[PDB]
Amino acid sequence: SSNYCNQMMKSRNLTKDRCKPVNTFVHESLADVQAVCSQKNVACKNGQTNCYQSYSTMSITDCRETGSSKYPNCAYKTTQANKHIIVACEGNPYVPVHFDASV
Amino acid sequence: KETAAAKFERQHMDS
Repeated sequence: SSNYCNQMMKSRNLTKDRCKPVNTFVHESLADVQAVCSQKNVACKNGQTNCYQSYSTMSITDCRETGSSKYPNCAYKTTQANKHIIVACEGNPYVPVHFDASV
Repeated sequence: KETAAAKFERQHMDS
């Protein structure tokens, strides 16, 4: 494909019921991402306390819906970055269940 | 069916 976000937002079913307005894909190993749940505890954007920030910078891609994008013909702008991720963790085992932010 | 952990992986993981 010629647009990573267009391809991935579609194949991961993120354009099925609507165009998900924003989404981040993380390119690190599952183990490295799961490990973040034991790293820096920070407040979640929603005020909950179960968010964790990665000590290391991680390779990520941000996907953001374009202005002309209109469901069901979704369209995205792709932006690559290397940033610390912030994820919300829950459960036993304690694992990532939401992507909160990158910083 | 899909667990919260599996949904996170589908939405956010691309190794």
